[PDB]
Amino acid sequence: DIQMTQSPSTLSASVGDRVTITCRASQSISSWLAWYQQKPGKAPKLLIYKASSLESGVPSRFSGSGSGTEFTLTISSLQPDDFATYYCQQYNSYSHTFGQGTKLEIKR
Amino acid sequence: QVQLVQSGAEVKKPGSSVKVSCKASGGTFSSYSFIWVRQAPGQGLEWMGRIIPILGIANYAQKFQGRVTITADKSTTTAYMELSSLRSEDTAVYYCARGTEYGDYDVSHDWGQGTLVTVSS
Amino acid sequence: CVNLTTRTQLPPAYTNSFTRGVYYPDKVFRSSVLHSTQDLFLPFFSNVTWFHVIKRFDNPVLPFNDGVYFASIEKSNIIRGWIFGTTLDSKTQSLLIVNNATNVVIKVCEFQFCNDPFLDMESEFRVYSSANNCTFEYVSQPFLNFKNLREFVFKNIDGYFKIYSKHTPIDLPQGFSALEPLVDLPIGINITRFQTLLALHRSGWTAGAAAYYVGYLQPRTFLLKYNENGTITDAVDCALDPLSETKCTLKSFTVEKGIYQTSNFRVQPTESIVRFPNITNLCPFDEV
Amino acid sequence: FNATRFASVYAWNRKRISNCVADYSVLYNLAPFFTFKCYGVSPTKLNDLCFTNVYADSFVIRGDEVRQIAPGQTGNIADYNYKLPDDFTGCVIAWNSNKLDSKVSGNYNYLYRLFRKSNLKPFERDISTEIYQAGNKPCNGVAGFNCYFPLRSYSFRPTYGVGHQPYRVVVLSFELLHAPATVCGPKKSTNLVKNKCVNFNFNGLKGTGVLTESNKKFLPFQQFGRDIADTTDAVRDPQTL
Amino acid sequence: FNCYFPLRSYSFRPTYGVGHQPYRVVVLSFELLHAPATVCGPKKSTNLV
Ligand SMILES: *[C@@H]1O[C@H](CO)[C@@H](O)[C@H](O)[C@H]1NC(C)=O
Ligand SMILES: *[C@@H]1O[C@H](CO)[C@@H](O)[C@H](O)[C@H]1NC(C)=O
Ligand SMILES: *[C@@H]1O[C@H](CO)[C@@H](O)[C@H](O)[C@H]1NC(C)=O
Ligand SMILES: *[C@@H]1O[C@H](CO)[C@@H](O)[C@H](O)[C@H]1NC(C)=O
Repeated sequence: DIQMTQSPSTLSASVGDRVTITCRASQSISSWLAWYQQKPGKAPKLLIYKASSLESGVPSRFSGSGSGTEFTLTISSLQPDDFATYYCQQYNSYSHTFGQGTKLEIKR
Repeated sequence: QVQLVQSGAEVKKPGSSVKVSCKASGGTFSSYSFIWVRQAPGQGLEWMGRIIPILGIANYAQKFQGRVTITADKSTTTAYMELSSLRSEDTAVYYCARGTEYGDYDVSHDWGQGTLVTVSS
Repeated sequence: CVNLTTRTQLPPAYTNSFTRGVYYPDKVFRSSVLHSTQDLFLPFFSNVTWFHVIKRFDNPVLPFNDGVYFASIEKSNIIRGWIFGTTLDSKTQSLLIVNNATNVVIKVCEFQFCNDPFLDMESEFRVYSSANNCTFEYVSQPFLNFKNLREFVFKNIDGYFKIYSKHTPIDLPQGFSALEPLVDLPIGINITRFQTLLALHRSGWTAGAAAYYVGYLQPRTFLLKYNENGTITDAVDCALDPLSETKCTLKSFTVEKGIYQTSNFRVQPTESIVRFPNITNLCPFDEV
Repeated sequence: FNATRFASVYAWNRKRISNCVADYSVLYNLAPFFTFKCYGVSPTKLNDLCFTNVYADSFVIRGDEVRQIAPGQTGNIADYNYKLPDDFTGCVIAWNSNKLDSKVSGNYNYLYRLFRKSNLKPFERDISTEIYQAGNKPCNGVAGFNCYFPLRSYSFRPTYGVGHQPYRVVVLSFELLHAPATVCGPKKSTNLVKNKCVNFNFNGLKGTGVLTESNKKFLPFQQFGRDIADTTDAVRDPQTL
Repeated sequence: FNCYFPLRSYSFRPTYGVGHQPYRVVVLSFELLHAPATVCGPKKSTNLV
């Protein structure tokens, strides 16, 4: 099976900041990857599939970048509604695995 | 656009099989693929199975052979998943997701509200 | 769409075009040369149709013919645009020219035009209900006691739409002013009828004092005099008057005393006849 | 040509192109080896003449079936999914895309019609999904006996051979109408030289002579200047005014 | 990149359309002059009158 890791596990960011999240697979998975954000207690929502294509209705600020075994999601200007848990999902070969889930919080 | 409705909360003893429904409304039904995902309270998400009802392909996770089966009804326009021989570590929120031919089957475009399922004595 | 029944019916007026309607034939520069050009022009001293807007609400649908000269004696920007097409419906292709308070918009689509399209701050544009198949769009800078005299010449030749324009500060005034080329468009559609677009000020609505004139072009030969700066200064209609014909023949604005042979006259045929043998027997083609 | 996903062969895309400058030479950098069959026009002479409109159709087909996308051909894709007219002028560009449209589990997002009552007229689209009653018994929408779904999936996998690998296909169609041509390619240019007897071309205007700085003042729209003897003597440089 | 092999192959097949099937072409070039004509077609000679 394909085992992948999302890093860093915990990030602290603030409104208007520029942030990125890395996501690396064990072996090559071509460019088949999707990203989801989850509010605490709410349903997941798709943001980017194919690691480059941005889902309609999601703000254009989110940007995916990657070719294989290494992907990143980037946010230019953060807003308080951007605090969520981010999960990767690769869909190359069966047994589609998910990620650890990066939770982004404020600095207290 | 497309709305998803899942069943209610389910509480049961470990020794039985549980059937969960998922209703999708909006657009043509034959172009949809149905995916089922787990979410344990103490960890993240995990995928189990995907079904293409118009092409008739079912594909389940390696650790779920013989325990879960996913089918669909075109007349009711619904999907169903049944999981048998429940163990205590199977309590979780179950999520039904839909993929579109225009796009990808593997990706999840719309998500349901999920059903909390618990087994105990 | 809003149907207007507040019209006051009066016959269209007629007035004299004088020596208006001359434009630069092409892109070539000439200085201190008299040049003879054959092209579609507006004859001197001809009838030109006159429409008033004030409760005068004159928005009839006029034929396009081979080309149109549109003049407007106006102030405070009441006139807003034009519509061109054959059926003025979504069945065929239509062209729309507008100049709102922001900019100038040119569109080529299958609009479903209202029976009474107009503009009503002014943010109520009742011009079309839908735009199904759009194949050409263009954005350009605004074209804009009566103080404005705006002259336009619209031509449609081998799939090209040509618009010439001129603006002057001042019935039709007596004077001379050439029209500079303004817009060329590769539309490639057939236009045989058109309609104008007015703006109404809501107070329901009041229409200010405005007047415009419509004339039709046909081919003829003119003589144009270029000054040393390349600006057209005067023109002579070679087919208006025998003196003008002599001027065109001699290629000069002054002719000395004498007799000159200008052209030839010949009476045109009045009707047509045909005569064939009185046979009503079909030839044997099926048998062959 | 750089889209993430192409439409299915049965529901093939249709793109209109007009009022643009097209440089086809870049289309030679897609792959080291790819088919570039052109009908009715030599590819090397596509940068000089020009058309009124261009039609682009893009999809993905199985590798060994690419030969059916041509006038006068027949088979499965030719008459059920995409039919090309015999009196066709244009080009077809098909190149391998195994690194972009292959799944180890298997790509199922690409579909093609298998059953149809009759063939397809040139440039026709059939997006129907009604069940096909192969036999005489009307099954009214159940895939039993003599009732098969018209659509089948190209289960693309990278382990397949070259004869089954996906190939991205783009068909460009041209035509001539009475409307003025507008989709014309680049015309290039050359640095200017002054005060020397040279041969010059200005917007298709030939000439030979010495170019000198001019004191004449054209009107803004004026292009050429003519003398008393009706010859070209003053020109306006198209790039710098 | 921007370096193309100048030669291509006419992948001739019998299933191609008429517009792509191979055609054999033979061009005969003449140099008709007043020089001694060494290639003359069939005719008949006659006595010198
Ligand atoms: C304008 O038309 C009227 C009648 O329609 C006519 O009497 C008059 O002569 C025309 N104008 C000229 C300059 O001929
Ligand atoms: C307008 O022009 C088109 C082609 O240019 C022609 O087919 C059509 O008949 C014309 N309209 C009329 C009313 O003749
Ligand atoms: C021509 O231009 C010059 C300078 O640009 C000016 O002095 C002269 O008056 C102009 N001639 C006319 C007839 O306007
Ligand atoms: C054309 O490009 C040159 C530089 O490449 C520039 O200096 C010039 O202003 C341009 N002209 C127009 C009309 O855009």
